[PDB]
Amino acid sequence: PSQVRQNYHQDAEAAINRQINLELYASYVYLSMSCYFDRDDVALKNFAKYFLHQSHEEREHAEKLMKLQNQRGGRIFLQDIKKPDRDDWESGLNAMECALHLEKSVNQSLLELHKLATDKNDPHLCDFIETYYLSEQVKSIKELGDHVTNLRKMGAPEAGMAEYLFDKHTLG
Amino acid sequence: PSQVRQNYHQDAEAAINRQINLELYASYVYLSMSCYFDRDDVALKNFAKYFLHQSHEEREHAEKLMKLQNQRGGRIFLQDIKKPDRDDWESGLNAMECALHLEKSVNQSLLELHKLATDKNDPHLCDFIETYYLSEQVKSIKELGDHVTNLRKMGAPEAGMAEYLFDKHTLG
Amino acid sequence: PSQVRQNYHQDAEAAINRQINLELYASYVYLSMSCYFDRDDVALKNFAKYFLHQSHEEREHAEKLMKLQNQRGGRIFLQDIKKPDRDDWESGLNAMECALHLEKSVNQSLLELHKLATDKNDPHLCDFIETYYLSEQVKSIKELGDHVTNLRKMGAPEAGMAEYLFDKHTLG
Amino acid sequence: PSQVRQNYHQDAEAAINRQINLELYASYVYLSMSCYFDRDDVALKNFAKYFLHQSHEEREHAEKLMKLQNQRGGRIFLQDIKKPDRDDWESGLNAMECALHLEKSVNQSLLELHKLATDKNDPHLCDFIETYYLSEQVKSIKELGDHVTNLRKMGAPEAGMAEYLFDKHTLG
Amino acid sequence: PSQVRQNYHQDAEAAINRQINLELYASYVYLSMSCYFDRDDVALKNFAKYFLHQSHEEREHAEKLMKLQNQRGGRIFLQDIKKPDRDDWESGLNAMECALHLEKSVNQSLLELHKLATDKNDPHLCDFIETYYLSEQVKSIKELGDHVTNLRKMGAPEAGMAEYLFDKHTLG
Amino acid sequence: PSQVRQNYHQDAEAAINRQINLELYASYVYLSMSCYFDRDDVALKNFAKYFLHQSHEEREHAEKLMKLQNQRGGRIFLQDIKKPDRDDWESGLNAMECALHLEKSVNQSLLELHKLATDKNDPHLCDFIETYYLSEQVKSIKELGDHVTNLRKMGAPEAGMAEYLFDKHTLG
Ligand code: NA
Ligand code: NA
Ligand code: NA
Ligand code: NA
Ligand code: NA
Ligand code: NA
Repeated sequence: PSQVRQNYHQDAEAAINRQINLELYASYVYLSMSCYFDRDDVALKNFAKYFLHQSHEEREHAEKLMKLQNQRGGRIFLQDIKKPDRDDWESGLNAMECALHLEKSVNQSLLELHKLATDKNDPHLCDFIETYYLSEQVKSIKELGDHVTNLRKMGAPEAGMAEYLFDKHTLG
Repeated sequence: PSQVRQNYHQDAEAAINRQINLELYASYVYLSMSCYFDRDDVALKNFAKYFLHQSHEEREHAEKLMKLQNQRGGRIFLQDIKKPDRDDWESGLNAMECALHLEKSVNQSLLELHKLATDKNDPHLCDFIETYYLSEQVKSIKELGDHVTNLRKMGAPEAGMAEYLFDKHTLG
Repeated sequence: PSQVRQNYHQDAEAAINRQINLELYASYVYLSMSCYFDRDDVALKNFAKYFLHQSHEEREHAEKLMKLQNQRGGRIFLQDIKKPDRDDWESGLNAMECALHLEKSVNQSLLELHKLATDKNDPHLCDFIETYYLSEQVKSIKELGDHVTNLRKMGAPEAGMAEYLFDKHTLG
Repeated sequence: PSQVRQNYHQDAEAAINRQINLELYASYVYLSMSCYFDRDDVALKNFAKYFLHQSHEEREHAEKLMKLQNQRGGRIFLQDIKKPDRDDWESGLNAMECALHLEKSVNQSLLELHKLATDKNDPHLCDFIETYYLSEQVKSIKELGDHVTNLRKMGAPEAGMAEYLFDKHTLG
Repeated sequence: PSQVRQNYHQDAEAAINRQINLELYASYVYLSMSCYFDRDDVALKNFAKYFLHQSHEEREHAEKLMKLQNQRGGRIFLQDIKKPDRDDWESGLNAMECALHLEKSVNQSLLELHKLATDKNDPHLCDFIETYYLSEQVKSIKELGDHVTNLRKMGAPEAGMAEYLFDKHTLG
Repeated sequence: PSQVRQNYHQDAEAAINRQINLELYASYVYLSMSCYFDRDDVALKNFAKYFLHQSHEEREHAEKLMKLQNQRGGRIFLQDIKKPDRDDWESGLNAMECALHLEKSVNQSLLELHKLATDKNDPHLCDFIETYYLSEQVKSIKELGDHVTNLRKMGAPEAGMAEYLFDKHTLG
């Protein structure tokens, strides 16, 4: 084992590698969404900026897990980053709804990771997940839920001004 | 076609999508290298920082191509980002040599993209590639070649102090 | 020939003179649009400001071509600047759509100029066009396409608040 | 009629449209002169700058008339901007003499516009012309007359140093 | 081949070496001219300063080509820098005329280099030449043409005050 | 003779012209060395910078002699600047050793020039040489000797880290 490794179960190391991939995947999904909103036929710059920021955030999340993996003496094993499920994200509302789904999926994975950490009596990993991931996820989910709610209430996407004005006032 | 599209051949659009993937792939390779140097049994923080910066740069390169694709009215089609060929990059020198190979490969792809742009009489794309990609690549290749040279001359990796001191003095 | 003239084909000189006229024409079209939005019965001040700025930009484009013509030892031959096709531009959306058409037309002329420059092996002129004109055009076309998209989505011009709010939020 | 229109005779509206065209024409003439002085075989940069500034000033004059037309509820009708009478302006002195002629012509048109405004009992228009146009014209005419005088006295254009030194000392 | 070399034809490498020599030669010619104007029997300090600056600029041009050669993995091969054709440059006008000839000659060489780069499908080199050399040359040629024009118009060199005053007002 | 010439022997004027050429030659040699260290397979940036600075210094030395020649009413006669003896300078140590040889050669020439000045009872020239050249040379020779010593002691060039570390610590 790594000279630093202590109380770091192989199952945790594997789960962290999986989580890294998921974070990178989420980054890629958000990048896809950002690019969609930059299309000339979509042209919602603040949706684009929002999702680009999310993409960058997810990359940071992945990098922080990579740092954790090395800190604990695990070994990072990267996997392909799968392309997002869609190229065309349909609408600001649909993208926000998909983002919410993605964030909940990531959260579910983090909760499973936390359960694993607890099961393996790895409090450092538990704490790491709780501290840096779970609160962030809850905040993200709430924010996306709020965005979805607002867009839906505003009549998006059928109401043409809804996404535009949400783009300006909420995302701008 | 997109309302903005003008003089943008489908072959160029496809080539740009391929280049986006290659840039994202290069980003991922450099991320892999960065993580390797952050291993406790490698522990070259400035190599890690160097490659992380390269990873971020490659992502920026990809994002700029995505912006180009949308600016020209092409449509971004993302593909899986393949995992890097290696998890273990062996040494600072070997990583720099692999980086040089990667950069030359990316450069070759950009040169092919430029040839395509010239062939399709797409001077905007030609100019974009020349302006933002080809000079950057040449600079990157030269810098990596310089690093490789220096590491080799210093006796890396067999000479234990070579990578350490290169990490401090060239990359620090 | 002019003492400075070198590698500057008469066909290029002529094409540049034509481009100057086209830029001045575009300036005039945008001035027409600006004035339209300043009508009391239209009263979209930020559309007016947008198009006035475009008018000024096009004049700058023309002046830069005039500077090029003299720099290369060609001789500027001015022609009448034709009045714009319309006095009444109908709506913010219609003006933006017409602007997009105009910009694409100007771009097409620049692409033809670039082809001529390449054909005459005039790399200075090629570079000048690429550097100062083609990227600007692509950006302009994309921006107008984005504006058109947004106005259309917002329901312009039938939806009374669309142009108003676009005027405030996008153009203000 | 326009909801704002009050005491604005159709003849005034027409005269203003004519004046707009004349100002734009004057702008174009001065642009032509500026370009001439930027020729490598003329190369009087401060003459070029002087006339370019005049061109910009005339454009501003036209824009201010357009603003007036809209303020009064008239409708701007643009016409072709005729090319200047000359491509080659011969000399700094000849250009200044032609500028003086042009300015006097513009002044004459403004005086006719003022007479029309007085005839139609349009004191706002009278005041506008007096305030923003007639004093400017007199100043411009005097300045050009002064320049012509000085250039003539200096021996322009036959005395080779005259235009050069006038360019440096009066226009620089 | 050099580890960095990619898409860099030997003919380009040779042409770059030739261009380096030509730039160094031009530097030397301008140094010769500068020294001439510093003679007590010529004593035009701003002509001297002008040409000295040009000499330094040409050296920078040569150094930038040397940097390019190394960046692309070519090898610099220096040749003798031939002495200038003249020790005595006769007059400010004659020097400016000779400078114009030299600049056009350098430009012609750069155009040939660009043609070679295009022929060898070396867009990096093409871009480098266009970006850093061809626009600079056109500007230089125009500036020298302007100087020649002005000196000729002022009556140089027979008119004793022409060079003196040009030295003060244009070059000072 | 020149109106300023006083106590300036033709032999001194000739010797100064020879010295100018030698300084320009030394400049060129150092430029050659600088370029060598910028090769990707050498890649010692601070050696490159060191020699480039020396090249610039030698050019300044030449220019100062040119100024002297004109100040004394001699006439500068330039000669070809011969290419350096080598394209490949082998190593940092070998370049420093060659630089030392070159500097000693230049010093020897300056000493001969001083002897000539003393022989011709030209104290201004003697003083000029002593003041601006001889102390500089001694300093340069000592500095290069120190560099050679250090590189030799460090085990250059066989000891791979020697040039690297000297580049960083002494030249950086
Ligand atoms: Na995340
Ligand atoms: Na890249
Ligand atoms: Na334009
Ligand atoms: Na006017
Ligand atoms: Na040059
Ligand atoms: Na020296």
